[PDB]
Amino acid sequence: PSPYVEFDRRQWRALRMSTPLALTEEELVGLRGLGEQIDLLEVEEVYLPLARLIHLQVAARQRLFAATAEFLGEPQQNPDRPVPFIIGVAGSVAVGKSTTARVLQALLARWDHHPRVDLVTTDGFLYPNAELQRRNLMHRKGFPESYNRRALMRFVTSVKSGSDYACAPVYSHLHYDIIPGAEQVVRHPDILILEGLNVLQTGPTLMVSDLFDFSLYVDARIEDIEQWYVSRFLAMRTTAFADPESHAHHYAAFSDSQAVVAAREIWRTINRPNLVENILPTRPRATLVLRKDADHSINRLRLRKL
Amino acid sequence: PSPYVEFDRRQWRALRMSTPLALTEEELVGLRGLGEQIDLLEVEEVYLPLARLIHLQVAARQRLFAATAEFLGEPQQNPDRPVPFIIGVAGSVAVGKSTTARVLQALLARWDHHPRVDLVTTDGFLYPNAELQRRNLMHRKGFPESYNRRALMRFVTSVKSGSDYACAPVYSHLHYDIIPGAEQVVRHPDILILEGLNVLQTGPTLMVSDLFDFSLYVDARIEDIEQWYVSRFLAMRDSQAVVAAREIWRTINRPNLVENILPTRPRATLVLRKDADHSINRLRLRKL
Repeated sequence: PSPYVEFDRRQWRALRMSTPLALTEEELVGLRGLGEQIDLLEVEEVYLPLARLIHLQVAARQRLFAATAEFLGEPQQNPDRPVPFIIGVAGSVAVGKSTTARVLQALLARWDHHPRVDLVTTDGFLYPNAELQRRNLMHRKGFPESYNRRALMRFVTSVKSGSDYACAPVYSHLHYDIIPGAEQVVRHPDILILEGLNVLQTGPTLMVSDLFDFSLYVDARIEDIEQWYVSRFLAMRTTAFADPESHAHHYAAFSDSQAVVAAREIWRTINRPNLVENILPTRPRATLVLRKDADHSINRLRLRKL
Repeated sequence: PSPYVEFDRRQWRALRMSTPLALTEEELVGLRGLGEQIDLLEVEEVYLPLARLIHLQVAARQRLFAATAEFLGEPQQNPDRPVPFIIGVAGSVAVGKSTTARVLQALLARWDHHPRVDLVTTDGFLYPNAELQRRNLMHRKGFPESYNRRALMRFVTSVKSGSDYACAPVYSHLHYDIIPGAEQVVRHPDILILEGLNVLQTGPTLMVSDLFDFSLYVDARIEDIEQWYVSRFLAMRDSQAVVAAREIWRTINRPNLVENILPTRPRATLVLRKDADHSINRLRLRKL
């Protein structure tokens, strides 16, 4: 055996799983508001049942908190609430982590056992571009050393310790840099989804993933992800890169052919080695691995056996 | 705040717990004849309720397996049984890991929910002495690189995969080495306790602790453990013996603790700190 239960997409459809808390047409169409990539068949057939499987784990942890509190006679030392349930979402630049995380957020928010579902990306913990510069790490942006790991650990520890106030910095995805002074405040959510390139990375002592209750790694063939990466880079020329304030503004005027060259070379020298060296080795650590085919649909699900 | 709920022994004792936690003959099956190893007061005040606390987690996991299998419609690829619940037990040489593990093994096996509880020490995954010699590692016996980590991972993976047969080699403390040809077979127990110097240590990808459901670190002041190690060494075999015990502690076991074992303490679900007389004076449990 392996430590995973495995389904391909045909097997998954053949489970004929039931939606209890089922969405209407208008609620599903509402989800097209989450991002350009949203496919309602992926949502309904894959993500809805995944959300229910995760919900079972969250509810189980809430009930175990209550059973343990009552066993102990609810001492003053013991918190009154279960701490937040934290879900990591890992995977390559451009594999679809953020869309997946946003779908899970919107679906998990639908249960009254846990209506407060916050989503924090670890991009917020990247050093600013000027600070990467001063640290000699611009060429390694997205590698584990390009993050303030101390800050990231402090933030997740605060949340997992049950604090009522924890603050994270914020990255501008349009300017490709940290927003000075900006913060996202998290206040003992029911679930925290933590998304980013370093979330399952291991470390010599406590690592951030020691605070997770569940993690998902979004997977695909390296060459398919390269394609999605080049496509996204070309698409940014007239959107994100168009703003003269963007750190990537210099890219806005590249021709299609020049943009493919620039994107493939960023992939070749930064994102691909980061994936091979740092991200792909963490794939077996995740509770759930979802593989996407070339067309972005999930073709394989591997769930750790309970 | 703290990621732990913390009790000293007084506060732990003051807890008004929800079950009787009776110490009766029946409750001590599998624990007849507690050595100089542990006092029945410790068993009653500390281990009975720890066993019930862990039982809650095991039963919650079993029920989650059943809810998930019912949601999935019990397909062919889903196992028919929850996989074994794995508990790691970490801490210095001579801190009391093996006693703690054996006590929990017997107490946990009393529940009808999970009557089959195995105990495997990772000492059985040390390279044999002849191999440690080829690697120049005798003086680092018990350090991370003195174990066959690939074999240890294959074994724990096979157990957590729901296998009906996983074999571990066996170490002899009497003969100071792996026993050639001996094996310990583990056959899908409800609970596997995995005790050893290295069980919470980290590595670059999937690590053994990734497959744990719960873990304990047995802690004490380093000067107290040194006295326990010297006393055990003497009892195992005079001022000659004290010289030899102290050489091994200073050269091998103490540096291993400082460099490799103590840094893993914060990774454990539950830390139990022992005072100089071996009684637990502090328990630190991860908030649920």
